Amino acid sequence: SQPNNFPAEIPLYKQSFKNWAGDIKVDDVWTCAPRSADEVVKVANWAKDNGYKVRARGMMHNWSPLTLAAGVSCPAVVLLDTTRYLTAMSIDASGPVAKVTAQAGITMEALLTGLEKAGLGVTAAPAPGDLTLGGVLAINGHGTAIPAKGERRLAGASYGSISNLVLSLTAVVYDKASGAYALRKFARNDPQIAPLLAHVGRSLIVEATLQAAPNQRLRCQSWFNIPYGEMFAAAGSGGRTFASYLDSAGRVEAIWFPFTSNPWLKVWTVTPNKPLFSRQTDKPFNYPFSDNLPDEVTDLANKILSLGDGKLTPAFGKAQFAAASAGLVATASWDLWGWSKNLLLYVKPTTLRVTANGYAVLTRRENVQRVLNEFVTFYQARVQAYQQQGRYPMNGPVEIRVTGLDDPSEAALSGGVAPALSAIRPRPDHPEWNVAVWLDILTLPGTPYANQFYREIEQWIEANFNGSYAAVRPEWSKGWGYTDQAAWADSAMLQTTIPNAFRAGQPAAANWDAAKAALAAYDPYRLFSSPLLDSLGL
Ligand SMILES: *Cc1cc2c(cc1C)nc1c(=O)[nH]c(=O)nc-1n2C[C@H](O)[C@H](O)[C@H](O)COP(=O)(O)OP(=O)(O)OC[C@H]1O[C@@H](n2cnc3c(N)ncnc32)[C@H](O)[C@@H]1O
Ligand SMILES: OC[C@H]1O[C@@](CO)(O[C@H]2O[C@H](CO)[C@@H](O)[C@H](O)[C@H]2O)[C@@H](O)[C@@H]1O
Repeated sequence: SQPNNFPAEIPLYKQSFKNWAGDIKVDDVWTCAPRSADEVVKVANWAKDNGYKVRARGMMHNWSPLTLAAGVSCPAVVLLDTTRYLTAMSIDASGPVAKVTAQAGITMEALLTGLEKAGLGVTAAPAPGDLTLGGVLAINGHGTAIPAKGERRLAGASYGSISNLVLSLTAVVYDKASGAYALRKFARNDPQIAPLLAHVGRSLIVEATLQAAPNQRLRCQSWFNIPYGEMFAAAGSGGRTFASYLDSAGRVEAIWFPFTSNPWLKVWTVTPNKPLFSRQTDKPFNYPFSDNLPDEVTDLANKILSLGDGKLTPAFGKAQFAAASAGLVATASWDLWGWSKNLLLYVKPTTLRVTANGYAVLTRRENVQRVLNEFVTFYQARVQAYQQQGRYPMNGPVEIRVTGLDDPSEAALSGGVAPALSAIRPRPDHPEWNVAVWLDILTLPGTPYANQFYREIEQWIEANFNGSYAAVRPEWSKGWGYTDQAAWADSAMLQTTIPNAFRAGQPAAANWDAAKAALAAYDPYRLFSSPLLDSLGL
């Protein structure tokens, strides 16, 4: 069924949709590539009269079904490929803090490269460069960074998600006076912007202005000689704990392969001059042996998933650790140095395709080690319980990152508001919770028992990280709300637990219900949604 009366000057065509993990694949989805923000608004106003949803089509990296659902032949949805034309950017350095305005289809690699050429950069960002700015803002995309002990924040920088850098944005919003959708610009100190800073797919952003700080030189050191029992030891310290590196450098990520002893630890340190033996790099993606999988790894993945040989999982984790550790040694990449974007961007899409769950655990900075040690202790014991039964649900690594919260005091204006729906929006009732520990576990899509295992982990995370100790919000882009059959399917999590995570500690005027109401007012025809967003009641 071809859509009727579609704007004549905007070419409409069928194009398949396939997310990065490969588990959402829809054929022949009606797609167009708007040349301008005005063309986006034309498509929205046609869609409301014709019963089609409207979603931005970025790089299709998201795991959760926020664009459209899997298994739906040729949906009543029109996708707007923002990557072709909505990519322009400009920089205004006429104030005490530089500002970059960019159309929402630009990639993070292009954005950060444009900033570098102007002497500017950001504290943290997602590891891939092949993501649109609009996709990253929609789900509070983030990297890893908190301040090292003694570090002062640079004006125009933040330790939160990319959503926290927004100073202004232009969204497609219903204008009640004219009865039509139109472009509307919002300032970061306008409370009405709050649901749009990270709208989870409930809006369409055509352009945003972000703060940018003077660019930093970073060193990025990798270590594979620290046993997980030491790295993730109980608070009570001693040794090379993950928290000791947060204090010395502030920017830390651990990737811990299954059934292996030593995680791949990456530590980024702000380092003005290149250390004597560090290798300078002037490009991003410096771990080619991680981006280009060796045959040993791809062969084991295929045996495990396609041939059902799950007992090869421990060997598979060892192969993955070998690829990372011996690969870093072969490419002389364990101690790198250069402008920030070259070290912040480090994952290409040719890496191992995996699904992942994800959670942000808000807590006091001093509690990070406890959080990590608690999660690692529970995970190891569950993995063992499953291995006892001959099951290997998790065949990818555990990944740990830590960031600040989306605290508007870090935005370079007075009265900035927190994103209403960011997973790391602050908790007014707990001013002492000032970090978020991000926890994820990766596994090949479709691995037997994965959902059942992810459900056990999710139930324990919600039970454990509670009270005045910590709180939990799901990482929107990843898996959550698990039943034994699927992710994003548990009724209690969708109807009660997640919405409550956005009411706890918040004023009624700025909580889950207020955000939902504002997004509905901005989109009365409900153009901007997918079955998951409907099931969440957002
Ligand atoms: C695949 C992947 C993703 C990823 C990652 C590593 C890989 C291999 N590492 C990440 C990380 O280090 N930190 C982080 O926070 N996220 C990481 N991700 C996830 C990624 O950031 C998100 O999935 C992001 O949304 C992907 O961007 P992309 O451009 O690919 O977006 P999409 O999948 O097509 O769309 C996702 C949702 O965003 C909406 N969207 C996209 N553009 C807009 C605009 N302009 N306006 C409003 N909404 C927009 C889509 O409609 C959809 O709802
Ligand atoms: O971050 C410094 C780095 O940026 C460059 C451009 O790539 O210079 C930019 O920033 C300088 C310092 O503010 C400015 O002098 C210059 O005008 C601006 O382009 C590099 O030359 C510099 O090493």
